[PDB]
Amino acid sequence: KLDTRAMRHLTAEDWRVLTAVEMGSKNHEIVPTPLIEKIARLRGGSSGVHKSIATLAKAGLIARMKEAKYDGYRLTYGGLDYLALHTHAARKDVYSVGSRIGVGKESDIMIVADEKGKQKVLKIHRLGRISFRTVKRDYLRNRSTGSWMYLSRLAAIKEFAFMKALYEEGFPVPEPIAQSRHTIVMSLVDALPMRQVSSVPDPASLYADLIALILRLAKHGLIHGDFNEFNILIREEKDAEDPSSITLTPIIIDFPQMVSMDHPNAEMYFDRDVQCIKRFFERRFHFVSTTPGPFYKDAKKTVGKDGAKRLDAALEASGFTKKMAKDLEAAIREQQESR
Ligand SMILES: Nc1ncnc2c1ncn2[C@@H]1O[C@H](COP(=O)(O)OP(=O)(O)O)[C@@H](O)[C@H]1O
Ligand SMILES: [Mg+2]
Repeated sequence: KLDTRAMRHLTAEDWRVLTAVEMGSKNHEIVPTPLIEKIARLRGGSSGVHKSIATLAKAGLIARMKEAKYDGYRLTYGGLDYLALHTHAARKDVYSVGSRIGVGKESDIMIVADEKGKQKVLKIHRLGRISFRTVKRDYLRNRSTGSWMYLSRLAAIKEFAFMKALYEEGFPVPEPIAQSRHTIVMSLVDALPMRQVSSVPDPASLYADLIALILRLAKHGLIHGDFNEFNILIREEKDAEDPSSITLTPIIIDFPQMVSMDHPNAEMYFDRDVQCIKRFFERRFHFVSTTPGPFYKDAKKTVGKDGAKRLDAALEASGFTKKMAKDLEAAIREQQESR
Protein backbone atom coordinates (compact mmCIF):
# COMPACT_ATOMS: atom_id res chain seq x y z
CA LYS A 1 0.00 0.00 0.00
CA LEU A 2 0.94 3.70 0.07
CA ASP A 3 1.87 5.55 3.25
CA THR A 4 1.97 9.34 3.19
CA ARG A 5 3.55 9.68 6.64
CA ALA A 6 6.93 10.87 5.34
CA MET A 7 5.30 13.40 3.03
CA ARG A 8 5.59 16.13 5.67
CA HIS A 9 9.11 15.25 6.85
CA LEU A 10 10.29 16.24 3.35
CA THR A 11 11.99 19.62 2.93
CA ALA A 12 11.95 21.96 -0.06
CA GLU A 13 15.15 20.53 -1.51
CA ASP A 14 14.03 17.01 -0.66
CA TRP A 15 11.33 17.67 -3.23
CA ARG A 16 13.79 19.30 -5.63
CA VAL A 17 16.12 16.28 -5.55
CA LEU A 18 13.20 13.85 -5.87
CA THR A 19 12.00 15.88 -8.86
CA ALA A 20 15.54 15.87 -10.27
CA VAL A 21 15.66 12.08 -10.16
CA GLU A 22 12.36 12.02 -12.00
CA MET A 23 13.63 14.35 -14.74
CA GLY A 24 16.92 12.53 -15.12
CA SER A 25 15.19 9.18 -15.55
CA LYS A 26 13.55 10.53 -18.70
CA ASN A 27 16.20 8.78 -20.83
CA HIS A 28 17.80 6.08 -18.67
CA GLU A 29 16.44 4.20 -15.64
CA ILE A 30 19.47 4.66 -13.38
CA VAL A 31 20.37 8.28 -12.80
CA PRO A 32 24.03 8.73 -11.80
CA THR A 33 24.67 10.67 -8.59
CA PRO A 34 26.44 13.58 -10.33
CA LEU A 35 23.53 13.91 -12.77
CA ILE A 36 21.08 14.27 -9.85
CA GLU A 37 23.38 17.00 -8.55
CA LYS A 38 23.44 18.84 -11.86
CA ILE A 39 19.68 18.67 -12.49
CA ALA A 40 18.96 19.54 -8.83
CA ARG A 41 21.13 22.68 -9.02
CA LEU A 42 19.01 25.45 -7.47
CA ARG A 43 20.92 28.57 -8.56
CA GLY A 44 23.31 26.80 -8.27
CA GLY A 45 24.49 25.50 -6.10
CA SER A 46 23.53 22.05 -4.85
CA SER A 47 24.33 22.64 -2.03
CA GLY A 48 23.36 19.77 0.26
CA VAL A 49 21.58 17.53 -2.21
CA HIS A 50 23.71 14.62 -1.00
CA LYS A 51 21.81 14.73 2.29
CA SER A 52 18.40 14.89 0.60
CA ILE A 53 19.43 11.80 -1.41
CA ALA A 54 19.91 9.79 1.80
CA THR A 55 16.62 11.07 3.26
CA LEU A 56 14.82 10.05 0.06
CA ALA A 57 16.57 6.68 -0.07
CA LYS A 58 15.78 5.98 3.59
CA ALA A 59 12.13 6.84 2.97
CA GLY A 60 12.10 4.57 -0.09
CA LEU A 61 11.28 7.28 -2.62
CA ILE A 62 14.43 6.46 -4.59
CA ALA A 63 16.65 3.39 -4.60
CA ARG A 64 20.41 2.94 -5.09
CA MET A 65 21.51 0.99 -8.16
CA LYS A 66 25.10 -0.17 -8.68
CA GLU A 67 25.86 -1.39 -12.20
CA ALA A 68 28.90 -1.95 -14.44
CA LYS A 69 29.27 1.76 -15.21
CA TYR A 70 25.97 3.24 -14.06
CA ASP A 71 26.09 3.89 -10.32
CA GLY A 72 23.21 6.05 -9.14
CA TYR A 73 19.59 5.98 -8.04
CA ARG A 74 16.22 5.24 -9.56
CA LEU A 75 12.81 6.56 -8.68
CA THR A 76 10.59 4.02 -6.92
CA TYR A 77 6.83 3.71 -7.30
CA GLY A 78 6.42 5.39 -3.92
CA GLY A 79 8.55 8.27 -5.18
CA LEU A 80 6.27 8.84 -8.19
CA ASP A 81 3.16 8.66 -5.95
CA TYR A 82 4.70 11.35 -3.72
CA LEU A 83 5.58 13.53 -6.71
CA ALA A 84 2.02 13.22 -8.01
CA LEU A 85 0.55 14.16 -4.62
CA HIS A 86 2.92 17.12 -4.32
CA THR A 87 1.73 18.41 -7.68
CA HIS A 88 -1.91 18.01 -6.65
CA ALA A 89 -1.16 19.79 -3.35
CA ALA A 90 0.75 22.63 -5.02
CA ARG A 91 -2.04 23.25 -7.53
CA LYS A 92 -4.40 23.10 -4.52
CA ASP A 93 -6.48 20.19 -5.77
CA VAL A 94 -5.62 18.05 -2.76
CA TYR A 95 -5.25 19.26 0.82
CA SER A 96 -5.51 16.01 2.78
CA VAL A 97 -5.61 12.30 2.07
CA GLY A 98 -8.16 9.95 3.60
CA SER A 99 -7.32 7.03 5.91
CA ARG A 100 -9.31 4.77 3.57
CA ILE A 101 -7.45 3.37 0.55
CA GLY A 102 -8.98 0.79 -1.79
CA VAL A 103 -6.28 -1.51 -3.16
CA GLY A 104 -7.34 -2.89 -6.55
CA LYS A 105 -5.95 -5.20 -9.19
CA GLU A 106 -5.06 -2.41 -11.58
CA SER A 107 -5.41 0.78 -9.55
CA ASP A 108 -5.55 2.26 -6.05
CA ILE A 109 -8.55 4.39 -5.04
CA MET A 110 -8.03 7.00 -2.32
CA ILE A 111 -10.38 9.58 -0.92
CA VAL A 112 -8.91 13.02 -0.70
CA ALA A 113 -10.21 16.39 0.47
CA ASP A 114 -9.43 19.94 -0.64
CA GLU A 115 -8.93 23.05 1.51
CA LYS A 116 -12.66 23.74 1.54
CA GLY A 117 -13.25 20.25 2.96
CA LYS A 118 -14.85 18.81 -0.15
CA GLN A 119 -14.16 15.09 -0.69
CA LYS A 120 -12.90 13.85 -4.04
CA VAL A 121 -11.39 10.62 -5.41
CA LEU A 122 -7.74 10.13 -6.24
CA LYS A 123 -7.16 7.23 -8.63
CA ILE A 124 -3.63 5.85 -8.93
CA HIS A 125 -2.91 3.57 -11.88
CA ARG A 126 -0.99 0.38 -11.12
CA LEU A 127 -0.29 -1.40 -14.43
CA GLY A 128 2.13 -4.32 -13.94
CA ARG A 129 1.05 -5.08 -10.38
CA ILE A 130 0.94 -8.77 -9.48
CA SER A 131 0.49 -10.63 -6.20
CA PHE A 132 2.26 -13.82 -5.19
CA ARG A 133 0.84 -16.62 -3.04
CA THR A 134 3.20 -18.81 -1.04
CA VAL A 135 3.04 -22.47 -1.91
CA LYS A 136 4.59 -23.68 1.36
CA ARG A 137 2.26 -6.69 -4.01
CA ASP A 138 4.95 -6.84 -6.73
CA TYR A 139 5.45 -5.82 -10.36
CA LEU A 140 5.87 -8.23 -13.21
CA ARG A 141 9.52 -8.17 -14.23
CA ASN A 142 9.05 -8.53 -18.01
CA ARG A 143 9.29 -4.74 -17.94
CA SER A 144 11.49 -2.32 -16.03
CA THR A 145 10.16 -0.05 -13.30
CA GLY A 146 10.36 2.95 -15.62
CA SER A 147 8.32 1.12 -18.25
CA TRP A 148 5.46 0.33 -15.83
CA MET A 149 5.52 3.94 -14.61
CA TYR A 150 5.41 5.17 -18.19
CA LEU A 151 2.46 2.89 -18.97
CA SER A 152 0.51 4.00 -15.90
CA ARG A 153 1.13 7.62 -16.93
CA LEU A 154 -0.42 6.84 -20.30
CA ALA A 155 -3.33 5.09 -18.63
CA ALA A 156 -4.10 8.17 -16.48
CA ILE A 157 -3.71 10.61 -19.37
CA LYS A 158 -6.01 8.52 -21.55
CA GLU A 159 -8.69 8.03 -18.90
CA PHE A 160 -8.69 11.70 -18.01
CA ALA A 161 -9.08 12.75 -21.65
CA PHE A 162 -12.02 10.39 -22.06
CA MET A 163 -13.61 11.47 -18.83
CA LYS A 164 -13.41 15.09 -19.99
CA ALA A 165 -14.91 14.33 -23.40
CA LEU A 166 -17.69 12.24 -21.90
CA TYR A 167 -18.42 14.66 -19.09
CA GLU A 168 -18.71 17.62 -21.49
CA GLU A 169 -21.01 15.70 -23.85
CA GLY A 170 -23.44 15.15 -20.98
CA PHE A 171 -22.61 11.49 -20.17
CA PRO A 172 -23.11 10.32 -16.56
CA VAL A 173 -19.46 10.03 -15.52
CA PRO A 174 -17.54 11.57 -12.63
CA GLU A 175 -16.37 15.15 -13.09
CA PRO A 176 -12.68 15.05 -13.97
CA ILE A 177 -10.74 17.56 -11.85
CA ALA A 178 -6.99 17.20 -12.38
CA GLN A 179 -4.39 14.77 -13.67
CA SER A 180 -0.75 14.28 -12.77
CA ARG A 181 1.55 11.49 -13.95
CA HIS A 182 -0.23 8.18 -13.16
CA THR A 183 -3.01 9.78 -11.11
CA ILE A 184 -6.40 11.37 -11.53
CA VAL A 185 -8.38 13.46 -9.11
CA MET A 186 -12.09 13.26 -9.82
CA SER A 187 -15.39 13.99 -8.05
CA LEU A 188 -16.68 11.47 -5.54
CA VAL A 189 -19.94 10.08 -6.91
CA ASP A 190 -22.66 9.31 -4.37
CA ALA A 191 -23.32 5.89 -5.88
CA LEU A 192 -22.14 2.35 -5.21
CA PRO A 193 -21.14 -0.37 -7.72
CA MET A 194 -24.14 -2.18 -9.27
CA ARG A 195 -22.56 -5.46 -8.09
CA GLN A 196 -23.78 -4.72 -4.57
CA VAL A 197 -27.17 -3.17 -5.37
CA SER A 198 -29.45 -4.70 -2.75
CA SER A 199 -32.83 -4.57 -4.49
CA VAL A 200 -34.06 -3.86 -8.00
CA PRO A 201 -37.85 -4.26 -8.31
CA ASP A 202 -37.71 -3.37 -12.05
CA PRO A 203 -34.65 -4.95 -13.74
CA ALA A 204 -36.02 -4.22 -17.24
CA SER A 205 -35.80 -0.44 -16.83
CA LEU A 206 -32.26 -0.54 -15.52
CA TYR A 207 -31.27 -2.99 -18.27
CA ALA A 208 -32.77 -0.67 -20.88
CA ASP A 209 -30.85 2.24 -19.37
CA LEU A 210 -27.51 0.34 -19.51
CA ILE A 211 -28.15 -0.76 -23.10
CA ALA A 212 -28.99 2.80 -24.11
CA LEU A 213 -25.64 3.82 -22.57
CA ILE A 214 -23.67 1.31 -24.67
CA LEU A 215 -25.51 2.46 -27.77
CA ARG A 216 -25.07 6.13 -26.83
CA LEU A 217 -21.33 5.56 -26.37
CA ALA A 218 -21.14 3.79 -29.75
CA LYS A 219 -22.97 6.65 -31.48
CA HIS A 220 -20.11 8.85 -30.22
CA GLY A 221 -17.44 6.48 -31.54
CA LEU A 222 -16.66 4.66 -28.29
CA ILE A 223 -16.73 1.20 -26.77
CA HIS A 224 -16.10 1.08 -23.02
CA GLY A 225 -14.34 -2.30 -23.10
CA ASP A 226 -14.87 -3.18 -19.43
CA PHE A 227 -18.59 -2.46 -19.05
CA ASN A 228 -19.70 -4.58 -16.12
CA GLU A 229 -21.16 -4.46 -12.63
CA PHE A 230 -17.91 -3.09 -11.13
CA ASN A 231 -17.69 -0.09 -13.46
CA ILE A 232 -21.33 0.86 -13.21
CA LEU A 233 -22.32 2.82 -10.15
CA ILE A 234 -25.98 3.17 -9.22
CA ARG A 235 -27.23 6.40 -7.71
CA GLU A 236 -30.37 5.70 -5.67
CA GLU A 237 -33.04 8.34 -5.07
CA LYS A 238 -36.30 8.18 -3.17
CA ASP A 239 -39.16 9.56 -5.24
CA ALA A 240 -40.77 12.85 -4.18
CA GLU A 241 -44.30 11.42 -4.15
CA ASP A 242 -43.71 8.05 -2.51
CA PRO A 243 -40.42 6.99 -0.90
CA SER A 244 -41.11 3.26 -1.33
CA SER A 245 -40.10 3.63 -4.99
CA ILE A 246 -36.43 4.18 -5.72
CA THR A 247 -35.22 5.64 -8.99
CA LEU A 248 -31.89 4.20 -10.08
CA THR A 249 -29.41 6.20 -12.10
CA PRO A 250 -26.32 4.50 -13.52
CA ILE A 251 -22.96 6.25 -13.65
CA ILE A 252 -20.01 4.86 -15.61
CA ILE A 253 -16.36 4.96 -14.55
CA ASP A 254 -13.03 3.35 -15.46
CA PHE A 255 -11.94 4.48 -18.92
CA PRO A 256 -8.25 3.70 -19.60
CA GLN A 257 -9.33 0.71 -21.77
CA MET A 258 -11.90 2.46 -24.00
CA VAL A 259 -11.60 1.79 -27.70
CA SER A 260 -12.95 3.45 -30.82
CA MET A 261 -15.80 1.89 -32.78
CA ASP A 262 -13.20 1.82 -35.58
CA HIS A 263 -10.93 -0.57 -33.66
CA PRO A 264 -10.06 -3.71 -35.66
CA ASN A 265 -11.59 -5.77 -32.85
CA ALA A 266 -14.52 -3.41 -32.24
CA GLU A 267 -17.18 -6.08 -32.80
CA MET A 268 -15.64 -8.39 -30.19
CA TYR A 269 -15.38 -5.48 -27.68
CA PHE A 270 -18.94 -4.30 -28.35
CA ASP A 271 -20.45 -7.80 -28.08
CA ARG A 272 -18.47 -8.47 -24.92
CA ASP A 273 -19.84 -5.39 -23.14
CA VAL A 274 -23.43 -6.33 -24.05
CA GLN A 275 -22.93 -9.98 -23.02
CA CYS A 276 -21.47 -8.87 -19.65
CA ILE A 277 -24.63 -6.89 -18.94
CA LYS A 278 -26.94 -9.74 -20.06
CA ARG A 279 -24.98 -12.28 -17.99
CA PHE A 280 -25.21 -10.12 -14.87
CA PHE A 281 -28.93 -9.48 -15.34
CA GLU A 282 -29.48 -13.17 -15.85
CA ARG A 283 -27.65 -14.41 -12.74
CA ARG A 284 -28.50 -11.51 -10.38
CA PHE A 285 -32.14 -10.66 -11.25
CA HIS A 286 -33.07 -13.69 -13.38
CA PHE A 287 -33.92 -11.25 -16.14
CA VAL A 288 -33.52 -11.90 -19.84
CA SER A 289 -34.42 -9.38 -22.51
CA THR A 290 -36.87 -10.43 -25.19
CA THR A 291 -35.10 -7.87 -27.38
CA PRO A 292 -32.39 -9.43 -29.59
CA GLY A 293 -28.97 -7.77 -29.65
CA PRO A 294 -28.13 -5.00 -29.87
CA PHE A 295 -25.59 -6.13 -32.45
CA TYR A 296 -22.41 -4.36 -33.50
CA LYS A 297 -23.40 -4.06 -37.17
CA ASP A 298 -26.50 -2.13 -36.09
CA ALA A 299 -24.54 0.15 -33.75
CA LYS A 300 -21.78 1.00 -36.25
CA LYS A 301 -24.32 2.49 -38.68
CA THR A 302 -25.11 5.12 -36.03
CA VAL A 303 -21.67 6.70 -35.64
CA GLY A 304 -21.63 9.56 -35.67
CA LYS A 305 -25.06 10.24 -37.13
CA ASP A 306 -27.10 13.35 -36.24
CA GLY A 307 -25.25 15.79 -33.98
CA ALA A 308 -22.99 13.00 -32.68
CA LYS A 309 -19.54 14.33 -31.88
CA ARG A 310 -16.84 11.67 -32.29
CA LEU A 311 -15.37 11.39 -28.79
CA ASP A 312 -12.80 8.82 -29.91
CA ALA A 313 -10.61 11.69 -31.08
CA ALA A 314 -10.08 13.13 -27.58
CA LEU A 315 -6.79 11.25 -27.45
CA GLU A 316 -5.33 13.04 -30.50
CA ALA A 317 -5.55 16.23 -28.48
CA SER A 318 -2.96 15.35 -25.87
CA GLY A 319 0.14 14.36 -27.82
CA PHE A 320 -0.79 10.71 -27.71
CA THR A 321 1.35 9.08 -30.41
CA LYS A 322 0.12 5.99 -32.20
CA LYS A 323 3.03 4.26 -30.45
CA MET A 324 1.78 5.39 -27.03
CA ALA A 325 -1.67 3.99 -27.84
CA LYS A 326 -0.28 0.63 -28.94
CA ASP A 327 1.96 0.47 -25.88
CA LEU A 328 -0.97 1.16 -23.56
CA GLU A 329 -3.45 -1.17 -25.29
CA ALA A 330 -0.91 -3.97 -25.26
CA ALA A 331 -0.29 -3.51 -21.52
CA ILE A 332 -4.01 -3.30 -20.86
CA ARG A 333 -4.98 -6.29 -22.98
CA GLU A 334 -2.30 -8.25 -21.10
CA GLN A 335 -3.81 -7.17 -17.75
CA GLN A 336 -7.39 -8.15 -18.56
CA GLU A 337 -6.42 -11.31 -20.48
CA SER A 338 -4.85 -12.73 -17.32
CA ARG A 339 -7.49 -11.84 -14.72
N1 LIG B 1 -15.58 8.74 -8.78
C1 LIG B 1 -15.94 7.73 -7.97
N2 LIG B 1 -16.94 7.85 -7.07
C2 LIG B 1 -17.30 6.84 -6.24
N3 LIG B 1 -16.70 5.65 -6.25
C3 LIG B 1 -15.68 5.39 -7.12
C4 LIG B 1 -15.23 6.44 -8.04
N4 LIG B 1 -14.21 5.94 -8.77
C5 LIG B 1 -14.03 4.66 -8.33
N5 LIG B 1 -14.91 4.35 -7.36
C6 LIG B 1 -14.96 3.07 -6.63
O1 LIG B 1 -13.69 2.44 -6.85
C7 LIG B 1 -13.87 1.20 -7.57
C8 LIG B 1 -12.77 1.02 -8.61
O2 LIG B 1 -12.73 2.17 -9.48
P1 LIG B 1 -12.21 2.00 -10.98
O3 LIG B 1 -12.08 3.34 -11.68
O4 LIG B 1 -13.05 0.94 -11.63
O5 LIG B 1 -10.74 1.40 -10.67
P2 LIG B 1 -10.12 0.02 -11.28
O6 LIG B 1 -9.40 0.62 -12.57
O7 LIG B 1 -9.02 -0.42 -10.34
O8 LIG B 1 -11.23 -0.96 -11.58
C9 LIG B 1 -15.28 1.30 -8.15
O9 LIG B 1 -15.90 0.02 -8.36
C10 LIG B 1 -16.03 2.12 -7.13
O10 LIG B 1 -16.34 1.32 -5.98
MG1 LIG C 1 -13.00 -0.77 -12.71
